[PDB]
Amino acid sequence: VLQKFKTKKRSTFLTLNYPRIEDALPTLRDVTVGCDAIEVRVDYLKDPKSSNGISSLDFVAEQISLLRCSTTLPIIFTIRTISQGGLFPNDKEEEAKELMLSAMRYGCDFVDVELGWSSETINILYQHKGYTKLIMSWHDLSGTWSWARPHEWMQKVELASSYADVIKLVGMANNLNDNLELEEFRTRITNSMDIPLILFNMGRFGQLSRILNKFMTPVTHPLLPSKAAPGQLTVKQLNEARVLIGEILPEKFFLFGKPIKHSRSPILHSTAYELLGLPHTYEAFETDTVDEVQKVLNLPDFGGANVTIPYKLSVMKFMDELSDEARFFGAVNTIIPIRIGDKLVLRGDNTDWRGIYDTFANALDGVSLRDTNGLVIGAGGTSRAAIYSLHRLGVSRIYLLNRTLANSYRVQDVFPPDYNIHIIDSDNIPSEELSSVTLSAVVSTIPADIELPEKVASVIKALLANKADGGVFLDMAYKPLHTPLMAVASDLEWKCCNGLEALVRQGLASFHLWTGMTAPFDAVYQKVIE
Repeated sequence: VLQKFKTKKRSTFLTLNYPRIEDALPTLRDVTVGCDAIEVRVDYLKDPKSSNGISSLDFVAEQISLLRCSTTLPIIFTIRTISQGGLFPNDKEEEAKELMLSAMRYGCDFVDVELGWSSETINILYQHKGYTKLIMSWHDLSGTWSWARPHEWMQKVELASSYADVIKLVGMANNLNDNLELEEFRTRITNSMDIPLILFNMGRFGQLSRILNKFMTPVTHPLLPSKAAPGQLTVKQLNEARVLIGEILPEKFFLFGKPIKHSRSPILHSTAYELLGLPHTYEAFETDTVDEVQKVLNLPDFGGANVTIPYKLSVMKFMDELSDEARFFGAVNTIIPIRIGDKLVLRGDNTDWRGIYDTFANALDGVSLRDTNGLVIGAGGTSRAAIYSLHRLGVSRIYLLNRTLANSYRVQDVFPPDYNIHIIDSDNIPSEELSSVTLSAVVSTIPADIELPEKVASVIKALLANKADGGVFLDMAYKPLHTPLMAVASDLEWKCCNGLEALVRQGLASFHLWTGMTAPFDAVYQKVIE
């Protein structure tokens, strides 16, 4: 989790500072865009039952879990005190310690531990850390601790190094020169030590240093009630700034295939750049052979490319590496360039399955699919991704339905014997086993412009009746937009998703693999459908 962040070029995290996590939930998917983690500023939370001024353990815990049910992002648990720029009283160390211990007990990924707390308390928190990583932090609100002559900073590093998984040092900038002295300091300390370091100056004058701090920079978003500290930037602003100073360079992205004339992938990715402050372009590049794409892959400014029909298999030729999924499904839709130095390495990945997986992940709310029953309909390439996706989400019985047994068997035999696949024969229908089968997830991968034979439709109708609360139906076709089966399902009260949603989320996964950043589904979807 930290190792992920360390080998990543640039990480950021959101300073979530609502008074209640309930207030965050409606727009949470928009405000976390581009972030690798979420800091819950515990000092900003307001407990309705308090009367001593401190959030109770029960409350803070209800809040933290409420958030964990709405996002998979790692969490940073931060109690920031008054003299470090937050709201938590400095005199109340025992109450802070109690809170931080609790956070480690329910598996927060990180805890911010201020170097103003007693060494007794710091040690006790260190002794109980478990898997939680400690961020040892100090903030110089005075702006008097020089980075060029850093006696007081080095005392703090000394104290922190006994305990730290990460060290966070934040100055207050009086002028440009303070940001420059800070970079000198960054170079010197980083040579002499290998605990990872968050390092910048707050203040409007400090903004350069935030931009240059690559590892775990805090960011905010316009919908949050306030900045956590002076000079703080949004993700959009942060990228915009990094582009303007020459840190992030413009990159050309592409779509290979034929016909691609009418692909809406360029609008999808164009929109994503615009919402994240990135300077990239994305272009359809239709070719008659696959071999004509090789000169594109070698452009000095090539940032990646999607691959659609008929080149998902024939392009694999040019890859040096494959992701597990690309190898397993024997197909590439996402080409990722990696400059290890002056060597180009091309990595093929496949996000087609992510269209399925990520759609369910978002459509489910609280509902976990661990130990539930699913149904996949169809036997093409997409059905295989659907089976993998349902399995990966924890479905313990994956029902598989087709016109013929041989079709279902071909698909089944890709996976091992204990992959929870249970084939249904539409001829010899085992009605009594199926009567008691309550489904939580369904995926149709078959064509929508053809009405089915009424011996298969009959079975689909019957199974869809038996439905778990919050159960989700997904149709992978978008032609028509509202399909025959979707109607059947919707009348039976299923939460329904369409193939355009999945297509959009495939693209977004590709975008994340390229830029290191997520993009918001809603606004990107609104421009694709236009």
